[PDB]
Amino acid sequence: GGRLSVDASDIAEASRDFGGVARAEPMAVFHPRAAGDVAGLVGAAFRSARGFRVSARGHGHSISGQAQAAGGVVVDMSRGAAVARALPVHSAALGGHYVDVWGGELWVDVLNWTLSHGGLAPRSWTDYLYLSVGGTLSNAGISGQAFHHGPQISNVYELDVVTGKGEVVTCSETENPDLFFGVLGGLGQFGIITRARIALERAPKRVRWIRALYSNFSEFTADQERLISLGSGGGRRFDYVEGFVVAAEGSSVLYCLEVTKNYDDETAGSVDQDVDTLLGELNFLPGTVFTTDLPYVDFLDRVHKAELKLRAKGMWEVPHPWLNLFVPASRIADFDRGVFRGVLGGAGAGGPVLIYPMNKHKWDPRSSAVTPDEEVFYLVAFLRSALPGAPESLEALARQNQRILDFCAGTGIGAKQYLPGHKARHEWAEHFGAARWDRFARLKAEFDPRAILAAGQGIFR
Ligand SMILES: *Cc1cc2c(cc1C)nc1c(=O)[nH]c(=O)nc-1n2C[C@H](O)[C@H](O)[C@H](O)COP(=O)(O)OP(=O)(O)OC[C@H]1O[C@@H](n2cnc3c(N)ncnc32)[C@H](O)[C@@H]1O
Ligand SMILES: NC(=O)c1ccc(OC(F)(F)F)cc1NC(=O)Nc1cc(Cl)cc(Cl)c1
Repeated sequence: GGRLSVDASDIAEASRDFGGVARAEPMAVFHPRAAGDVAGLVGAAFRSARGFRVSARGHGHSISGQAQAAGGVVVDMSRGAAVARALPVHSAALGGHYVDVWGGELWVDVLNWTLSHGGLAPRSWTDYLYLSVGGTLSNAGISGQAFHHGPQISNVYELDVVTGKGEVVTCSETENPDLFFGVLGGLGQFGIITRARIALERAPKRVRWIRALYSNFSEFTADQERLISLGSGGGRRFDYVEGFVVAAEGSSVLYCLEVTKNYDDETAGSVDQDVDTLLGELNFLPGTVFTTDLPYVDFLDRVHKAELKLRAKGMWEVPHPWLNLFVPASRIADFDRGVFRGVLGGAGAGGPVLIYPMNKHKWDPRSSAVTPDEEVFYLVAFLRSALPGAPESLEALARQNQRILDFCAGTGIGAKQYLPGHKARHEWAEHFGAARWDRFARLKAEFDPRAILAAGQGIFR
């Protein structure tokens, strides 16, 4: 059903990622038509003498070759129009809607499909929609909704997985749960997601998108932490909570609180009051509230608009040495002094520095995802890009990232890397901890004994 390609453009694409650093080339690119084709190719790798590497590629948004299969085969999971798509379904047993999507589908295409078929949409997002479903579900998938709905791995009912033995398995909390929870946040280690059954809600029509400035980090974090505790026994709450660190030019640094209030035709009459009520309880700098009103799709697609402006300036295809950390809330204050003011004090081509807290209880502890041992933790995202055609810019950013990691290590901050870029066995053991490493290695022994899948992650050999 599927086809092997040796087209130089296909090989070049499969040999690179958004990070722009790791460049391991495969022998060929496989374009599947359906799940059985993926099963066939993985089956052949498993049965082969050498046991060649097989990695699925979503949209290639990896930072450090996580989707590369050195001298093996990259499965181009991007099918898209040609194949039939499942319509959203309502279930009286689940008390809501779901949709079956191909593992290679992009979230932007999923959104467009569910909106045009019942005005439905997933409840938990990423900031960027040009990512595959299989790709984000292999990590966590987080944005401003995760504090309330949990990550995208907490909003999936079932999967079809092609294991490292080329077997197709349907799994959920009730059927083959070890494979289901193993795959979720599993870094592609136990199989290729060919189908994901995504939870849906009735989509809002519009968004009231707010930004407010803070000079005091203690007031900023206290407000972020109070906002993510809202929504217990009904109660007024924002639908999205993010934040970012800003340089004063163009205190020494400012913190931007970013919130949204989702609304439709029924709630349009109470949106202005709900926003004013929630904002009154906050301690942002007076006269720094910036408001926008726009369609739900336009809000969710905001980062794609930033991308088009970057492509127009030749600033998109540059190295992206992006570092993502999960920081226990008990150590966030020290993080500001030492990193935002310390390491970063005094940015290459520039880029955002995201910061926002999440609730651990919205993350299922049975999944493979690694979070800090604290109820409240922050994502701290260093999304700074190198200058185009300037290798020294990438080196300076890489030294800054190592200084941030050294700062966390040296002060005993129990931070965990999100999209971990570890490569040494002792680094992976430390990342997971004894209990989780033991569950991870056992799942690997069972579902990918020859370590065929997602070898670019550099965990097993
Ligand atoms: C580039 C980027 C990434 C990004 C983002 C914005 C941009 C500009 N915003 C994010 C956000 O707000 N929140 C978040 O949680 N992540 C965000 N990211 C990072 C993104 O999630 C990751 O890059 C992730 O890898 C998904 O991207 P993509 O779909 O392109 O996947 P990949 O890089 O090719 O593959 C990643 C790993 O997973 C394995 N893989 C790929 N597809 C599958 C399937 N179907 N089944 C199993 N494993 C799969 C790859 O082999 C690799 O190990
Ligand atoms: N405001 C944003 O949100 C954003 C803006 C610009 C942008 O720069 C780009 F235009 F170049 F794309 C990227 C953004 N956001 C993310 O990229 N978010 C993210 C990325 C990873 Cl790798 C992990 C996690 Cl958790 C979040």
